[PDB]
Amino acid sequence: LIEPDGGKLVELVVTDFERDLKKGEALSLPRIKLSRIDLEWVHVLSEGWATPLKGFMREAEFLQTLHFNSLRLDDGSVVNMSVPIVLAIDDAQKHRIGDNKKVALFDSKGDPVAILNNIEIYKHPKEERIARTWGTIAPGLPYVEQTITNAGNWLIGGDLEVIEPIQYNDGLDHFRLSPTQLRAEFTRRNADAVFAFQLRNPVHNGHALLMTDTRKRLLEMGYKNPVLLLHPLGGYTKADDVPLDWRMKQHEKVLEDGVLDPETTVVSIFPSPMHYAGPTEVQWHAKARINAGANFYIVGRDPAGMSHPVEKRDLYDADHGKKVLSMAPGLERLNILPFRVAAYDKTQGKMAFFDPSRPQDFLFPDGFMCPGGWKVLVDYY
Amino acid sequence: MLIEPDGGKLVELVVTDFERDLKKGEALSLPRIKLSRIDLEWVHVLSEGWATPLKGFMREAEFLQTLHFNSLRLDDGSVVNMSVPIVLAIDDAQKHRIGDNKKVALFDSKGDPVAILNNIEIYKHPKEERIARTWGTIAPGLPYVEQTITNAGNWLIGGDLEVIEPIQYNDGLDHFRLSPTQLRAEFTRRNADAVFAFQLRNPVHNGHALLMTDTRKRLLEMGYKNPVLLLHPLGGYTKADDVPLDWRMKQHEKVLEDGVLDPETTVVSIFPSPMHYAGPTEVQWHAKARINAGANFYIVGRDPAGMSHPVEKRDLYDADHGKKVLSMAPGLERLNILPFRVAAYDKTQGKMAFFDPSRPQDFLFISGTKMRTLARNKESPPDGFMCPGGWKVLVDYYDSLV
Ligand SMILES: Nc1ncnc2c1ncn2[C@@H]1O[C@H](COP(=O)(O)OS(=O)(=O)O)[C@@H](O)[C@H]1O
Ligand SMILES: Nc1ncnc2c1ncn2[C@@H]1O[C@H](COP(=O)(O)OS(=O)(=O)O)[C@@H](O)[C@H]1O
Repeated sequence: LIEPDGGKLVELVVTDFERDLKKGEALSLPRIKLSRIDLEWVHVLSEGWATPLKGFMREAEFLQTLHFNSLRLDDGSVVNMSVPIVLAIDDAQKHRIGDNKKVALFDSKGDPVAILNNIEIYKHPKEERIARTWGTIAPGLPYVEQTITNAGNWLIGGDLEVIEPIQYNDGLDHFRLSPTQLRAEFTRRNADAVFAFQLRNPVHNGHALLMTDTRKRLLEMGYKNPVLLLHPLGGYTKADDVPLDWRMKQHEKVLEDGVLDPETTVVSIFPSPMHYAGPTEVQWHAKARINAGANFYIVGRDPAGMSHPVEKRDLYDADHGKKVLSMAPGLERLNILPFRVAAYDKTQGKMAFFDPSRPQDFLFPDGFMCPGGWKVLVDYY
Repeated sequence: MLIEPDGGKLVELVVTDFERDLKKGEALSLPRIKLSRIDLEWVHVLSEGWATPLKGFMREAEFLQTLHFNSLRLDDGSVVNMSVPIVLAIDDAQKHRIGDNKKVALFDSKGDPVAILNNIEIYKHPKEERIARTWGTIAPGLPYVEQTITNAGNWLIGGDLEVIEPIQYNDGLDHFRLSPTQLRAEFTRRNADAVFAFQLRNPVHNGHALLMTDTRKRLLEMGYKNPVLLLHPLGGYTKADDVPLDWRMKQHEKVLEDGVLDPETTVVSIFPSPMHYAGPTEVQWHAKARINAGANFYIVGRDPAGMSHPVEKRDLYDADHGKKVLSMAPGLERLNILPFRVAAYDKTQGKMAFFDPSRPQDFLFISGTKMRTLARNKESPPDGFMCPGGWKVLVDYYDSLV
C-alpha cells in the first residue's frame, strides 16, 4: 500500500489517556474560540489528512505553501502543500495571549478541543494570500468571504495536540473515516490498488463513466482487486450548491442502481472545507487522498473550478488542473488518471467523451443520471 | 572553483559563426514576429544563459510550473528555481499568420532578424491569473504589467530559441554588459574564492554600501582571502519615473571613485533583465540568474524588488518576505543568502547604520521622491547618506528633467 508523506501518518490526537491531562492543562492557558471552519481544519489536521504538518502553519510554512505549493522536511524532502491551513486571530486575542507559548483551542460548546504548543503570531497578508491561492482577487469568492475577508489580521501557528476525535453529530459521523481507518478498510479487502474520486457534486453518468472506465484500465493493467474510493467533500461548501446530507443520499441511490459497484466501492466523507481554487486546490485534493492510501487519482476537467463571481467566464482553464497535477511537487509517486470531458451523446443514448469532430452530437436527458439518483435530487429541490 | 550554473553547464542559445550566415537566410524565409523592446531584452537574457537551463520561451508546461511552483523540473527529476514567466505574447492576427509553421523568426525593431524559435507551441494567455500568481495582486498601475501584459496578445508562443547574433545596443554601455561566461572568466582571473553579488535597481547610497562592506568583512572573517563584489545593476526595462540606467551608471562610477566601495575588489556589470517589481517572487529570479553568473553569495535586504501599491498606500509586499522566501526557495538551497535588515541614517552617529527599534526617533528615511524634492529645493540629504560625488551626479540628473 502507498505510504503517507514523510513515511508515516502523523496523527495529532492525544493518547488514551492524556485526554484528561490535556483537558486539565488547557484550563491554565489562554483561550481561542474556534469557528465552524477552524474546527474542520482541526479535524483535518487531527486525522493526518495534511501529513506531516504538525499543526496550524507557522510563517515559514505559510510562505512555502503560497509560493511553491510545497513543504520542505528534515531531509531535503519536499511534499505537496497547496493550501494555507491557518488560524486567523484579531487584535484583542493577540494581546490576550501576550507571551504565552501554549494556547488552548475551544469549540463553540465551550469545551477544550486542542492545545497549540510553541506558538508564533505573524501578519495576515490577505490580498496576497488570496491572489496567490485563487489566482484572482474578485469579491464573491465563497471560501474567502468566510474565514478570510472579514476577520483576523494575524495568524497563529504551532504544534497541535488534539484532545478528542471530532464528531459533528449530524447523523453522518459513520461516514467520516480517518486515513488510518481507510487504510484499515483497503487492507481489509486485499486491495492491490485504490483509485480515489474527489467530488463536491451529485454523481451523474459522466462521473460514473470516468470511474467505470478506470476499473477496466486497472483490471487490464493486471490488478485483481481494484477498489474505488468514492469521496464526497463534506467540509464547508458554498451555500448555493447541494448540501452534503442530500448528496450522500444521492450517492446512495447511484450505488443502488448498479451504476457503481458497492462490492468494490468504499464510500467515505472528506472532512476538508472546499476552497474552490482550481488547479491550486486540486493538488490538495490529491495530497490528502495519498495520505488516505489511494495510489490512483481520477481527475477530469476544471477540477475544483467555479465561475468567476463577476465576469462571464470560468476562473480557470479547464485543462490546467490535469496538467498542474501531473507535475506537482510531492505528487509524482501518485498515479494520475486524467480524463477529457464527458457529456451526453445524442447519437448513442449515453454519456461518452466529447468528440470535437462532431460537436453537434452533445448536450451539456435519459441516461444522464440514474433515475434513482435523480429522485433524491428532484425531492431535495 | 566557482559555483555551478544549475543543471550543470551554462546553456547559451547563440548560434556559432559557422551557422550564422545560414541562419539569417533561414530566418528571412519564416513567418516573422516583431519584438518589443522588452521581448528583445528577454531574448538577450535567454541567449547568454541567464535562465539556464531554459531552452527558449516557455512552453505551457514550463509556464504553469513557474506560476504555481516557482520551479522547473529537469529530465533527471531534479528541480531548479524559475519564479518569473519568460514568455512571448502574440495577437490573433500573428497567430493566424503563423498558421501551422513549426518555426518562426523573431525580428527586432526594425527589420533585422535576431532569432529563430523552433518547434513552437501556441497556447492561451490567461493574463489575470498570470498577474495574480506572479505579483500577489491585481491592480491597475503595476508598471511591468501595464508595459507588456495588459495590452498584449491573448496567446503565448514557446520553443527552442536560436539567437543569430549576440545582442548589442551600441549605446556606450555595451562594455558593461558582461555575459555570465565573461563574468565567470573575470572572477577566475582575480582568483576569487568568494563572489558576493549585489542586485540593485537604484542609485547607490551609503546604506547599500554598508551591506556590501559588512559582507566583505564577514567573508574575510570566514577565511576567504580574495572576496569579489559583483555590483550588478539591472539594465532592462524599469519604470520611467526611476533614475535611468545611464545616470545610475554615472552615479555608481562616482561611488567607486570616492572609495565608498573598492574599485580594486569589485566587478561592475549590467544585468540585462527587465524589472518585474514583484518582490518575493521576482527576487528569486534575481538570485537564480546570479548563480548562473558564478556568484556563490547573494546579498539581500528589506523589501527586495518591491514597490508601493499603486492604488492604495501601503507596500505591495511585507518587507521581510524576500529574505525568508529566498532562504527556502526550490533550487536556491546551494546559494549562500546574506540577509540584512533595514539600514537608515542615524542622526546620532551621523552615518548610515542598521535600524535600532529601541530608539526609532534617531533614524531618517530618505526615499527617491524625497531626494528629488531636496534637489528641487536646493537642499541635500544628511552628510553621509550618500557620497558627495554620487549625489552630485543625481542633482545633475534632476536638473536635466527640467
Ligand atoms: N463533465 C465532466 N467531464 C469530465 N470530468 C468531469 C466532469 N465534471 C466533473 N468532472 C470531474 O469529476 C471530478 C469531480 O468534480 P466535481 O464534483 O464536479 O467538482 S470538484 O470540485 O470535485 O472538482 C473532478 O475530477 C472533475 O474534474
Ligand atoms: N535601506 C535599505 N536597507 C537594507 N537593504 C536595502 C535598503 N534599500 C534597499 N535594500 C536592499 O538593497 C538591494 C537593492 O535594492 P533596490 O536597488 O532599491 O531595489 S531592488 O529591486 O534591486 O531590490 C535589495 O536587496 C534591497 O533589499
